[PDB]
Amino acid sequence: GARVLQFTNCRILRGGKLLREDLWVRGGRILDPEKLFFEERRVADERRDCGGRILAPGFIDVQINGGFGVDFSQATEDVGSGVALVARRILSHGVTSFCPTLVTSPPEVYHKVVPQIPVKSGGPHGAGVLGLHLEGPFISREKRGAHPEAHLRSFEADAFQDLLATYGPLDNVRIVTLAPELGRSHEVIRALTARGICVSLGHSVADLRAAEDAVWSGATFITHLFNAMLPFHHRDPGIVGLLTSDRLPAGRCIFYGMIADGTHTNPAALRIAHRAHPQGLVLVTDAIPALGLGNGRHTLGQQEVEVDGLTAYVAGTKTLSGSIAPMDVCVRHFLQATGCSMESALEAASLHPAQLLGLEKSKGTLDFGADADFVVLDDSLHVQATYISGELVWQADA
Amino acid sequence: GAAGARVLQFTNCRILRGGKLLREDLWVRGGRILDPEKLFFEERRVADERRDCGGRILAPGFIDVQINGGFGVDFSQATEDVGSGVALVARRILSHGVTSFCPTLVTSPPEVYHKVVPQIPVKSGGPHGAGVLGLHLEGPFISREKRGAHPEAHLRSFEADAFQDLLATYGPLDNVRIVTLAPELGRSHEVIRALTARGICVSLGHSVADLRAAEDAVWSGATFITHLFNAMLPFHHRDPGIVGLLTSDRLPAGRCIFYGMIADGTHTNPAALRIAHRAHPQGLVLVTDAIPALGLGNGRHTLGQQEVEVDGLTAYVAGTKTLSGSIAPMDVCVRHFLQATGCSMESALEAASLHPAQLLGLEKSKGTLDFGADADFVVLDDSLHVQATYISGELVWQADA
Ligand SMILES: N[C@@H]1[C@@H](O)[C@H](O)[C@@H](COP(=O)(O)O)O[C@@H]1O
Ligand SMILES: N[C@@H]1[C@@H](O)[C@H](O)[C@@H](COP(=O)(O)O)O[C@@H]1O
Ligand SMILES: [Zn+2]
Ligand SMILES: [Zn+2]
Repeated sequence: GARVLQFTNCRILRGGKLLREDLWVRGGRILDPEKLFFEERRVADERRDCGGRILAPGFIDVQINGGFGVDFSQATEDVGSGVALVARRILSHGVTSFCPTLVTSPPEVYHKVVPQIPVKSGGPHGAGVLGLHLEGPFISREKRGAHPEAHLRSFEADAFQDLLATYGPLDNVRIVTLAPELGRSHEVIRALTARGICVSLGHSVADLRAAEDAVWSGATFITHLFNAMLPFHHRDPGIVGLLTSDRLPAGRCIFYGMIADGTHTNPAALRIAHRAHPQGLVLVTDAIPALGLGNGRHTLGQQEVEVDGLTAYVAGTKTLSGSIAPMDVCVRHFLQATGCSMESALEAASLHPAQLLGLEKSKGTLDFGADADFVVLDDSLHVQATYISGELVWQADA
Repeated sequence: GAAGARVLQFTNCRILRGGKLLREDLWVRGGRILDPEKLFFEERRVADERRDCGGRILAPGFIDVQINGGFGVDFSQATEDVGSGVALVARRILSHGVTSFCPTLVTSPPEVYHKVVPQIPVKSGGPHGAGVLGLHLEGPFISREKRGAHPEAHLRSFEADAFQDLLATYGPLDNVRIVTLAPELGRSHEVIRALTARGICVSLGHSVADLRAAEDAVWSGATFITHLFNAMLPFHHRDPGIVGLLTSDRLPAGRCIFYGMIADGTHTNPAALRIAHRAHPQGLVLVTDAIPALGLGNGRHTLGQQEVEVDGLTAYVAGTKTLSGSIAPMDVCVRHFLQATGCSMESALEAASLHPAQLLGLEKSKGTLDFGADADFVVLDDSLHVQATYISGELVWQADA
C-alpha cells in the first residue's frame, strides 16, 4: 500500500481542463508532487505510460435500479450477492461509485432489503456503494410512471414517522426521491436533510413555487428531469423552471439528473438544460434489471418489464420503465447530442454527482488528497481501463 | 456632400458599440456615424457642433417588427385614410425609442389586404415618425389549432395553387417585408421559396408543426419565429416542436435563426425568457405585438375582424381568456426583459435593435452605432428610460423633463 505510483504520458481532467500532467498515487489517494518531492523522494516505485490517453475521475451513478438480471427491489435470499454482481459489472462502464436504487415497494420489502445494502468502499470486487437511493413510494399518483399504484403512500398521517415505518431504519439511505406537493412534505424534507439524506424532487405534479419551497426546505436534487413530471409551459414552468430560478438560497446549485440514453429525452432536451444550467447536470443511467441482457421480459420491483429493441416498457403499456444504457454510453451520447466539451461530459458523470453528495474532496475529482478512482479513456470517451484506489480493476479486451 | 455637411459630436456619453458600453463620443455627418480618427486624418476636421449628453447612454434606435397598431389605430382596417393612422403610430412610438417598425396586419378578408397593403409603403424615418420598413402580414396562412386570436372564419390554405393563392389573397406584395405562416400547411415549401425570392422574410408561427417540419422550412428559406411559445405547440422532451429550432444543429451553417418574444410580463413568465435567452441569445428579437388599444388603458377595441377587451393589464379576445396581444411599449419590453432575465443592459438593447436589424439584413445601416450606419439612436438613463430619440442625427423626440 505504501508504493508510489506515477502515471505518465497522460492528459488528466483537473479544474475543468485536460492537462498534460502526471498523476501520482499512494495508499489509494492522489498526491501533490511538489509536496512528495520535498518531504520524501522524487522517484516513483512504478511508472505507467498511458499512451497519451485521458485520465478522468471515475463515474458516479446515483440512480440505478439493478442490472444484468439483478433487481435491487426484490427481497431475495442473497441480496448482497446481487449488489456485488452489479457493482463488479459496472466497472466496465467506467463506474467506480453508485447508489443502488429501490423503487416503490411494500414496506416489508424495504425492511428486508435496506439493512442488507450498507455503504462499502470500492475495490476489485466492484464499484463502491455510497448508500441507497429510495425512489418512492411518497410520490404522485398522476406521475407514478412505472411505479405500482398499489404501493404509493402519502405523508399526511404523521409525516416523518410514516416514512420511518415504511422504510425502516435509514442508516443505509443516502437519497430519497419524493413529490413535494404531498401534504406535510416540508416536515419530511427537513427531517431527512437533518439526518444527512439528500432529498430529490421527482414523480411529481408540483409547480415551480412548490418546487422552490421544497428547495428552501432542504431539497438539492431533481430526479431524471423531464421524465415523470409536468412539462415546461411558458406560463407554468414547473420543476424545469428550477434550472433558471433566482429564488433559491443564495449560492445553491440545484442538481438534476438526466437520462442520456437516446430514448428518454431527445437532443433538444439535453441541449436546453445544459445551456440553461450546465453546473447542475448529473448523468444517471436509471438502469433497469434488464441492462446487459438484450430483449425479453424481466422484473422491476413489483412490476414486470418488456424489453424489445433498445426500449424497456412496462408490459402491456408504452410507459418507459427505465434505461438499458450503460453510463459510458450515456456519457458519449450526452457529448454527441449537446456538442459540449469532453470536460463537460466527464464532469456531468462524476464531479457533479460528487458535489451533489458532498463528496467532492474524496470522489469525482483528480485533486490532491482525493481517492485515486479514475478511468482511462481514448479521445472518443471509450473506457480502456478502470482504477479504484490506484489499483487496476478493469481493462478492455483490446 | 461630405465637404459641405456639418460634423456633429455627442460628448459625455456611453455608447453601445460592439456589445459593450464605451465611454466614447458619437460623431455624425450627413445623418450617418463617422470615424473621428479618420476624419481628422483625411480632412483635419473636428466637430462643427458639440452636444453634451450628461453622462447618459446612447444606443441604436429600437426596431419593432410586430406591431398591429396603437393609440386607437388598427392597421388591419380599410379606413378612409390608412396612411394617417400609420403616421400617427409612427410619430408616437418615437417616445418609446422606436425609430423603425413593420406595421403588422392580422388575418383579414382579401378585400382588406387589397385596399390597405398598397397604402403602406416603405418610408424613411424623420421628425414625422419612425421609419416604415415594410409590412408584416401575420396570417391568414396559419393553423386553425393554433390560430390564437386570429378569427377562424378568415384562415386560408395553400393547397390549391400555392403562391398564386397567396398573391390573390394579399394582392401585390411590393410593400411587404415579412410573412408569418404555418409550415405544416401543404405546399408551404413552394411558397417559402417564392416569398424569399422576392426578398420577403418568412416567419414561422401559429403552427402545430413539429421540429423536423420547422427545420425543413428553414432549409427552404424561413429565418424568423413569430412570438416564441405563443400560438405553437409547447416543448416536449421527445417532441421539441418549433422551440427546438433554438437548439437545432441541422440548420444551414453560419446562418442565425431569429425569434420574437413578447417581454411584457403577461405573455410569458421569466423562466421562458431566461431559457430562450440562455439557449440562443443571438436570435432573440423583442417585439411588442402591440394591439390598437396600446396607450388607451382598459376598454373595448378592435384587432382586425375581432373585438378585444382590455381589463387589468391584459388584452383578451372579447368573451374569451385568449390573449390578443400586448399593451406594452417597446421601451417597457426592454426594461422587463432586462429585469426578468438578469441579462446585461447591452443584451437587452441588442434584442430590441441589433437583432431585428440583422434579421432584416439592415445591420450595415440600422441597429448599430458602427461607422457608416444611420444615426438613429436613443438617449437612455441608467434604468433604460428613453429621454430623447434621434433619427438621421436629428432630434425627433425629447422627454418633458
Ligand atoms: N424511471 C422513469 C419512469 O418512471 C418513467 O415512466 C419513464 C418515462 O417518463 P416520461 O414518459 O414522463 O418521459 O422515465 C424513466 O424511465
Ligand atoms: N398575438 C398572440 C395571440 O394570437 C395569442 O393568442 C397569444 C397567446 O398565445 P398562447 O396562449 O399560446 O401563449 O399570444 C399573442 O398575444
Ligand atoms: Zn423515476
Ligand atoms: Zn400572432
